[PDB]
Amino acid sequence: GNAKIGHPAPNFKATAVMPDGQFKDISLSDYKGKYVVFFFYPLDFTFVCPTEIIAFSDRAEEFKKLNSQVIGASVDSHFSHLAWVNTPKKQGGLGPMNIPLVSDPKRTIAQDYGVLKADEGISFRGLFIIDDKGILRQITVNDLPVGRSVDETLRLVQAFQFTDKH
Amino acid sequence: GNAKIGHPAPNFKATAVMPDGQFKDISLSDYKGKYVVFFFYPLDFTFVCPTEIIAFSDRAEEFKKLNSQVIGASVDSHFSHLAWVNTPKKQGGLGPMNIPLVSDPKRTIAQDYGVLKADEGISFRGLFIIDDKGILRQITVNDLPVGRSVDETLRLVQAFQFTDKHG
Ligand SMILES: *C[C@@H](NC(=O)C(=C)NC(=O)c1csc(-c2cccnc2)n1)C(=O)OC
Repeated sequence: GNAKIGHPAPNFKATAVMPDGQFKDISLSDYKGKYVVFFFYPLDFTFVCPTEIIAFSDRAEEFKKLNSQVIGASVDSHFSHLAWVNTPKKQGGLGPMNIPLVSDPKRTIAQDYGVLKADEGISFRGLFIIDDKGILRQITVNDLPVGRSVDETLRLVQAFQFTDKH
Repeated sequence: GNAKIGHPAPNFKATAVMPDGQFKDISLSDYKGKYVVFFFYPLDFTFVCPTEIIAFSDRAEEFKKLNSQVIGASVDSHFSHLAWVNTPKKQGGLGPMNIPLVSDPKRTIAQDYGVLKADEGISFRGLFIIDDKGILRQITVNDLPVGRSVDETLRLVQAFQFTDKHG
């Protein structure tokens, strides 16, 4: 893709399901002034590590204290995202989210981030840390079966912010 | 570069400084049959998170229990690697190593792994997890100032091994 450490992170404009439960078209450039953790997950309604999304959401406060924004994304439609959020966790849904979920139905954001699994038209489990100036600082890509750690992501964000203070 | 999840990891043949302190030419394909953690660090004698190298070395036993091999690499010469190893830790050295350190002086391995900082001729802090069949499972790339966690790396290796055995 076009994701390079130390270069501007690839911009995107996309329909997201926002924390209030409404659709909104958002761009990554809207979040300039804040650290962004931008992560991909393969499919809505997946039985494979859906709880990572819930964990990022549940621990949003810890990212807020770091003046950082968390954004999830998959190739599913904004309507799929909404359905999943409107499904209670007791029934296997996400429930209400503290983070926006981006829809990448053209697969072009995944392609720009270099995380498209082309033979399936879904994203790998990519995660990217972008600084407050929009510069890409960290690339994480897991094969489909293994999820991400919120603790590791918080460590990375802190460490980048600490080293920025120098 | 050519590192793609679900595809054979780019092979390399390179001079390493081995744990016994001797040079040896090794290939990544030598390690088929084991999980490999292959990581890059920018420069020998760096003041920026050199301790991660020592941590991977000190905790080699935990990687052994996972039947996994850890290999470090930088663009510096094998001679530089050994000098750093032979520098006492209290003087800013690595001390004795339980892992091989690969030399990538042509910058071709860094380039193959997509972690060459072209404007500088050093590698970013890349880390790669390759399975026992040689297939790349995980890509990690940090900008220069931020190091890697051994605990996170162990989590990933074991998790990939567990999910290999059972969906
Ligand atoms: C969805 C969830 N899946 C797994 O964690 C999985 C298959 N994990 C493991 O096999 C595993 C081995 S050791 C380990 C661990 C995690 C956290 C703390 N200590 C050990 N997990 C996932 O990956 O979401 C994070």
